[PDB]
Amino acid sequence: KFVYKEEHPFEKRRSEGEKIRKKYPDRVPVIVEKAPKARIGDLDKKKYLVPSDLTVGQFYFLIRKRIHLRAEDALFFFVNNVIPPTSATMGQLYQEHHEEDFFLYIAYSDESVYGL
Amino acid sequence: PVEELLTMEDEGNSDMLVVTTKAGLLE
Repeated sequence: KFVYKEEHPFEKRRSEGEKIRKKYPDRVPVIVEKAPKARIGDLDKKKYLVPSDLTVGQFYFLIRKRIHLRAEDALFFFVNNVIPPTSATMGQLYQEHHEEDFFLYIAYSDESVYGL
Repeated sequence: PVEELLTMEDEGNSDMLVVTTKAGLLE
């Protein structure tokens, strides 16, 4: 679903994810990639290490900058096809939605429905 | 360009971007 998963075998991702969680347990490792059909800027770096207290809204501010989004432009995150609340912390998202490789996966779109 | 205030490149992995704890103050 994620290009990160096609280029990196599961065992490699999982070993990396376990190590990153051990070294920085107060932080969340995140893979961010554009959702299919999204009409929006490409992201230059996909792998992030974020404070667990960072909110989804603060992460939006950071991602919007990197993709050069205008003030009128919408940005939406999806984790397992669900839009997380902008007030949620990245740690809350990680607990409920991390994958078996110990990464949290976020798709982003200009559309409020994933893959629309 | 070098990122320092809100983000920084991971020293070991140029491919992991580290968001600083100061980014938790953003509004």
